[PDB]
Amino acid sequence: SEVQLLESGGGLVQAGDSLRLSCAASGRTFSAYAMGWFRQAPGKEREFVAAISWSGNSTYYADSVKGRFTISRDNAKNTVYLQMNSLKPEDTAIYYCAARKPMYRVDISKGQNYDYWGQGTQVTVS
Amino acid sequence: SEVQLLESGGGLVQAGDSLRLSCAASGRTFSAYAMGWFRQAPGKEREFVAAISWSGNSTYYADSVKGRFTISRDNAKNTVYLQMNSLKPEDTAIYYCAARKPMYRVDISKGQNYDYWGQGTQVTVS
Repeated sequence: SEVQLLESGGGLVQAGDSLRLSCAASGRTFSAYAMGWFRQAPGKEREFVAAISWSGNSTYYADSVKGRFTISRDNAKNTVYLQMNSLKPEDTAIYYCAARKPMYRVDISKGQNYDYWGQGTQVTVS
Repeated sequence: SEVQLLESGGGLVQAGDSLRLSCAASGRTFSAYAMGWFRQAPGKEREFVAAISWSGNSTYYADSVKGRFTISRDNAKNTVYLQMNSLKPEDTAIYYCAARKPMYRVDISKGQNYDYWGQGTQVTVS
């Protein structure tokens, strides 16, 4: 079995706006997983955005979003959130949520260390 | 002192409300330091609340407040913030912002590892 992940909240927004993305887990218990957001811009490779420990007691951000984005989770609702403030055109991307087992202390910024992925939600900043 | 800290935003709130505290700095600016928030109520030991790293790319939270509180920093405005959602009467306390010179690996949840402290702002949750 696999955790199933479904991202939501993407759409078209204007430069300077905020947008909150969310990812709902099913199939498997969400508190069993540490979570990460990644994003892929048009024509580029996927890149790390943010990560949160299984309980939500520790977060980590890429330098390109720190201070503007906040990752959080609510395990009692199987949801992890990415609050994006002060958006710019360069933040245009498909945004993915990924899950990994906390068993292994890894480079939490590398997608290869995550085991399960959502389908992506697209965000377009004009 | 190298740096003096002054917190604001406390007050009386109803359970379930939110509040954002802030801390201002004079002397050396916040950009030189890692920061944390602590709290203490009469008759109780001082408790660690949240920490933010020197560069602002990592945060760490006590289990008592994870998922409800967010620590952030705005160097340009020389300010650190603690956003508190879903407040409970157990949250009532004087909240203190502390600074640490970011030179060594230490336990960021221990007040003894901090170097500079504000005067505190009182939060009361009915």
